[PDB]
Amino acid sequence: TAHTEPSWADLPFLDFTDPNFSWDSPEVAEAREKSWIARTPLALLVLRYAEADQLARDKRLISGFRGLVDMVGTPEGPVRDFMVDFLQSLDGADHRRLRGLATHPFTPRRITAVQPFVRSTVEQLIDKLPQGDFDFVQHFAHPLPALVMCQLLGFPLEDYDTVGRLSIETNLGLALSNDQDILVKVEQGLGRMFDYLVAAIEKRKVEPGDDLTSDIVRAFHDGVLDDYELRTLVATVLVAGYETTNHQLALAMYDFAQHPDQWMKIKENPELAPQAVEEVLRWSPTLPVTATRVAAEDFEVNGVRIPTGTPVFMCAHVAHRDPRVFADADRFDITVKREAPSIAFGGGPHFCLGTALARLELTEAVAALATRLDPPQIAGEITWRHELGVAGPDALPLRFGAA
Ligand code: HEM
Repeated sequence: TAHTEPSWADLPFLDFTDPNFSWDSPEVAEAREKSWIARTPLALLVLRYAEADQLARDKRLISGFRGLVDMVGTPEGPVRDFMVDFLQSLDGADHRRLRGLATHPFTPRRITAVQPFVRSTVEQLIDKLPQGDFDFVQHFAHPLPALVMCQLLGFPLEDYDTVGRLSIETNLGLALSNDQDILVKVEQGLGRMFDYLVAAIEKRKVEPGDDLTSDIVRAFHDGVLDDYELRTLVATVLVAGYETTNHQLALAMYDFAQHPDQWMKIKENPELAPQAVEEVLRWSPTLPVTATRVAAEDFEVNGVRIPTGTPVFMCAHVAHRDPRVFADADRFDITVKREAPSIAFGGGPHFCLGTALARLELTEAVAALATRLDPPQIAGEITWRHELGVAGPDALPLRFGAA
């Protein structure tokens, strides 16, 4: 009988954990043309838009995070605890219960309500921008999502830098490991983050506000979740809301620095902003791989059998360059009215909780920056994030206008 899965015989191979690998290489394009799904050593990789969108919702595929933790063999400890218990690792009743307590402030209706704050914050950040060369992350891409999360979670607004610094230094992008050197840094960062969070939580336990930390504390007083679930959930929302938005904002500037004519088009027509943001999400999603799933049962799709326990990764970046769906897919173009959205936010039960908030922050940022400033220009060497997950500039030296 068969030595390998018969339906896997023709699947193109890709190794995204290879120093020379690029999502935009011709070999990746060839793979997507040959097959809707590629084989990697440890996981199947979905490359075409239709299947990536559909399978992220497929109930036969649950969260693969716990599978990955066992795959990398993280030892028993605080880092493993967080990685196996946090929202993205859960499914069924536990997931819907915990996600449910964090949903309210992120619903489209409630995002409308925070819009005035976002616009005012963007305006203020632009008012005090430096006038020569400067780090865009330091002066805009970091402050904006840090302040927004502080506002939503009930943290003092002057704590925005500390909160941002705390999120970065958890090094959660490096947590999928069994190396002790890395795991020391991750644990130390998580501990310091929990120090701030527990202090905020204990304060809301006695004097609650209308913020999300206060909301979750009330659920804790109603016995819906325990103390550990409480702090883990707050930590989850904070980290997931900060780094992604930060890097995506920095990628937006990078995209327009490479294509400044399109910046002038938004200045000419501010109405282009939402479409422009969606193009940034299509062209350069901060999470090239969005949904990390695992087969919960044996099933078949397009004649390819996916047995129980198969890790399945949704490759948003490659799916965004699918010419079956997007016209002139490998060209950055904000002017094209597109039928299909980006799938930068994944899908299914785990679909990004702050999707509407993310689009708001990006749209408000882009619209105001383009209306008030000249096109961005790269002003020095960029420091890129070299990790699995969040991608984009950690530091972006630039100037708005040649003079
Ligand atoms: C401040 C705004 C944001 C907030 C509050 C937020 C929050 C969250 C949370 C709590 C989760 C876990 C959901 C779950 O497991 O049930 C999540 C997942 C996710 N987020 Fe975000 N996020 C934000 C911005 C972004 C941005 C800018 C991107 C990239 C474009 C992004 C991409 C994703 C993806 C791809 C997932 C996984 C979805 C899946 O597995 O199907 N998020 N987010």
